[PDB]
Amino acid sequence: IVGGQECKDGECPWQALLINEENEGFCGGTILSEFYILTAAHCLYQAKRFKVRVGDRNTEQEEGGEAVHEVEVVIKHNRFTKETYDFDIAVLRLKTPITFRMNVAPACLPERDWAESTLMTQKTGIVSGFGRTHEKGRQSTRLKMLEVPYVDRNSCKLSSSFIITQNMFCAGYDTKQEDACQGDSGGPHVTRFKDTYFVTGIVSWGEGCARKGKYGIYTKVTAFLKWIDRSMKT
Amino acid sequence: RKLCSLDNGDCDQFCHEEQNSVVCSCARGYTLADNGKACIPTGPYPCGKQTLE
Ligand SMILES: CNCCN1C[C@H]2C[C@@H](C1)CN(C(=O)[C@H](C)N1CC[C@H](NS(=O)(=O)c3ccc4cc(Cl)ccc4c3)C1=O)C2
Ligand SMILES: [Ca+2]
Repeated sequence: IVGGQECKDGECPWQALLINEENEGFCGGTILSEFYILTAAHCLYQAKRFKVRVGDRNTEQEEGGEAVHEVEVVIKHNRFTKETYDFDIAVLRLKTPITFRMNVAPACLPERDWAESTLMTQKTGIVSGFGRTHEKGRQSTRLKMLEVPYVDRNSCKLSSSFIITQNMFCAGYDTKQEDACQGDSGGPHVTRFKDTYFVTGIVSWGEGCARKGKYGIYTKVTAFLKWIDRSMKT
Repeated sequence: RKLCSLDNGDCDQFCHEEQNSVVCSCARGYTLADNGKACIPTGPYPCGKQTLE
């Protein structure tokens, strides 16, 4: 995350981190329930074996709420394609259930019509992660969050060198130096409504980070609500 | 602006229109209150809430 703020105690409890064999984060996720994590399909080709860590805000100290979970089943969307990042979504079932506590809780799944008419028409959403704090920098040891404006669909298509499918949406700023970045992929994009936070997107891709005339591209979660429901039953 | 377009139809969470009237509902893990508008958490650590303890 470039710009933004630290997630303070209890502020981002749905954040998950995919960690490799060296215990290093390489992608984010969103806690959906005690057994399921939402992430990006493209993240599944960036490590041989991985686990999921929750309840962490500082990777350099033990805070008391951290928990590592092994993955039982990987459920990647069968129409995902590396060429365009269309259908960039996957769900993970964990071997053991997440025990909710301070800094560990799920984000809510909204209904499609209401989320598209009411949540995606709000001024901003919130993106979070342990990714780079600038395009060529190192990964953050602190979990960060950032308010990102929803961007007009036509404006986004005009700004982009690459295709924006029906399964994607844009958020962020034209020139202001705030955006998601490398390592934030697969993480949460949530929208606040009457003090309740609903999942609205998955960090997907961008032409660099916080570049002038470019926005952040997110997987459109609302187009995948039926798919998510099915994946969470088997 | 009428029904659901008018301040979310007074609903805490989901709003839908049926036969010229507002129907409110809630996310999984919440139950609709007696007034048919507010959403009440069924158990500890409900979805979408920042944690306080
Ligand atoms: C290689 N470029 C060819 C076009 N590209 C092919 C694939 C599908 C899309 C179009 C997205 N892909 C990309 O490579 C895009 C264009 N890029 C360029 C580098 C950048 N990586 S990153 O680590 O800086 C990054 C990752 C995720 C991000 C998410 C948001 Cl919301 C904002 C910025 C991000 C930056 C990337 O994804 C793969
Ligand atoms: Ca820690």
